[PDB]
Amino acid sequence: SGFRKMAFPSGKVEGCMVQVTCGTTTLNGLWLDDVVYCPRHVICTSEDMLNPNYEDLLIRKSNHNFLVQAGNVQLRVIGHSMQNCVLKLKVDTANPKTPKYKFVRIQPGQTFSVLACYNGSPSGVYQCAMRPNFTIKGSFLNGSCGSVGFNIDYDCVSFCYMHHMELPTGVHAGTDLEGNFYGPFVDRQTAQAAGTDTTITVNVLAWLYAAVINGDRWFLNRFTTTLNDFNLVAMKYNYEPLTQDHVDILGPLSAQTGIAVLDMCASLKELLQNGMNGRTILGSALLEDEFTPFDVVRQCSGVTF
Amino acid sequence: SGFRKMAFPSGKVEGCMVQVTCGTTTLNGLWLDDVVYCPRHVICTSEDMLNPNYEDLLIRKSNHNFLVQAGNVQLRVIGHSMQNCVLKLKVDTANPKTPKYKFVRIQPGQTFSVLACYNGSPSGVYQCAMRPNFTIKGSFLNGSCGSVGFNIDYDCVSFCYMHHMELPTGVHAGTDLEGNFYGPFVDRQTAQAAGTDTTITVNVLAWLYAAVINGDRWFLNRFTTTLNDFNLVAMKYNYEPLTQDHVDILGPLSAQTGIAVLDMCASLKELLQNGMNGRTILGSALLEDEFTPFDVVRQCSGVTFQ
Ligand SMILES: *[C@@H](CC(=O)OCC)[C@H](C[C@@H]1CCNC1=O)NC(=O)[C@H](CC(C)C)NC(=O)[C@@H](NC(=O)OCc1ccccc1)[C@@H](C)OC(C)(C)C
Ligand SMILES: *[C@@H](CC(=O)OCC)[C@H](C[C@@H]1CCNC1=O)NC(=O)[C@H](CC(C)C)NC(=O)[C@@H](NC(=O)OCc1ccccc1)[C@@H](C)OC(C)(C)C
Repeated sequence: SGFRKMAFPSGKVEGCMVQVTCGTTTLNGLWLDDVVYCPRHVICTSEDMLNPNYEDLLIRKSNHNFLVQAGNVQLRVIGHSMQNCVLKLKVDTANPKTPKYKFVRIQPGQTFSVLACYNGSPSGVYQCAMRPNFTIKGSFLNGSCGSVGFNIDYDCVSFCYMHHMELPTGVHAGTDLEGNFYGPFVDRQTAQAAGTDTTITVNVLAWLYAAVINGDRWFLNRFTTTLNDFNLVAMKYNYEPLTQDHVDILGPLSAQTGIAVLDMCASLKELLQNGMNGRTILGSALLEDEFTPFDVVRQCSGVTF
Repeated sequence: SGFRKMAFPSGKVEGCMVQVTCGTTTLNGLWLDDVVYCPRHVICTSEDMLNPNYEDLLIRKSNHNFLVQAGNVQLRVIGHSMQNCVLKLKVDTANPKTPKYKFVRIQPGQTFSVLACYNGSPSGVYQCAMRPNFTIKGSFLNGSCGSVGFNIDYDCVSFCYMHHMELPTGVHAGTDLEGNFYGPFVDRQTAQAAGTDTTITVNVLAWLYAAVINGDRWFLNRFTTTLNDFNLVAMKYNYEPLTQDHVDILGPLSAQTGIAVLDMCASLKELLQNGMNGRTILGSALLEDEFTPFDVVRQCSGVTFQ
């Protein structure tokens, strides 16, 4: 038993991180097959990050203006191009450690593991969720751009995030590995802000199922609710609306526990209206919303990779 | 900016996980050079769970009673010995993925990453503190024993924990890699309970410093405290006493923020008296105590957001 915020094992992604240098700017790159992917703002000096013209900046660059370091082995760049906000560097050597992988674009509410890297060297791993406002509450300092987020669907690494920037409230924004931003952001240093966020209701409910599975049942009640009357209370507390597809996804957890989805909704409604009353759930004083239903199942059944 | 519970990258440890089987029992083992380390209760049967005599169980085994699988390759066991609560299986092949490593015994309050493993394969990685009562708040199921805890310093892996058991409140207990349990626990299924646990005060202070580094000062106040008066109040909230050594290890964080340690102690006293009143600190509505001063320095910026 026990329930922790748990990242995927990172070994397969560790073997893909490299250091990419253009001029005085150095950040991280992802080395897969014979291409290195990194944020396109690597071709910026500090003096053109306000309104960079990326087409023009790259037009003046040649393959030899890019230094890619994998360990203490340099990888010759033999071609370069942009795809959206990602720079793609073709190198002379296919990564022998390339895992089975795909690029996926995730939706708000979905979680992923982040391998935070500096100078091409992995420094730590943690879980994030893509917020409904398309930011993530990460932990990133200068030099972390190019760090990647990922999930493992047994043996296949699904890359879903590359890190680009930090916003004033200290939350983080980036792209998929095809260079498309999550959220209404741009890769320059003009004023931008995260929108108002909401709580991921289906994840809260999955976390309550995780709570039941771990022996905490004090928040369960014998009341019932319809889907509509719960959504009426939820939005009052700034919760994402609960859909039938959300109810359906919670099916396996409802089956394992014997607590119907609407009955867990009635418990969440009471938790929202009355609070925890000095009690805690799974060590938290807040209702946690960064576990997906599959996150709960993977952890509580000991799924491996 | 930001502040997260952060594990060490698990690849160097993933390369050492193997599966150990003795009879009907399978668990995880740690393969370093030509030795595999696993919990000794792999040799127990259903009749040996309350009062096993491990010496008498182990003398009845040959090398070939132990099957060690690394991937889909069986390693041949060529020697075995018992050291406290761990078994050491000598194998005929050195692990080519062995990192630089050390075995260390950690002190209460220190943290480490756990690689949860089943059948020799990794499931996930998470961060844990050794509680003052010598338990950890992990996530472990049947089959997880032999999973190891570790810290990584400049590509040297310091192994500090091997998992052995769960207690009835849901917390976990285990040994160092020399097989000596943390705390008063034994590898028997006789009734056992963790002692009354306490909050790791120096870690809570480190975390408040993290909050200030990341730009939040709302919880500070104009007061200070003596060390003795702080310890008298904080013990009433089941907080571990703060020592001068703890005050000293907080020196770097104090100097980066301009907040004397005893002044942060005054802030903690008031937070305990008042609670949060609907606010959070670094995203949490309770006082977090599983980040060491070292963890904060590792993860936070070297420049305070003033
Ligand atoms: C990664 C780049 C890198 O690693 O290069 C190393 C040489 C960083 C990651 C940031 C730095 C601090 N924490 C992070 O996660 N990326 C950047 O610095 C971004 C470069 C741009 C060219 C994309 N810049 C920012 O993240 C910037 N945010 C920003 O400008 O957003 C717009 C804005 C909003 C309000 C006011 C002005 C601008 C950061 C650095 O600026 C702050 C003030 C928002 C933190
Ligand atoms: C690893 C080996 C394994 O799976 O073997 C299965 C037969 C597990 C890890 C546990 C399983 C559940 N979560 C974990 O972390 N270790 C064990 O199963 C232990 C084997 C013993 C030979 C050491 N047993 C326990 O962990 C046991 N705890 C226990 O007996 O504590 C003593 C006790 C205290 C009060 C009352 C009775 C016993 C667990 C499995 O038993 C429960 C009922 C306490 C959970």
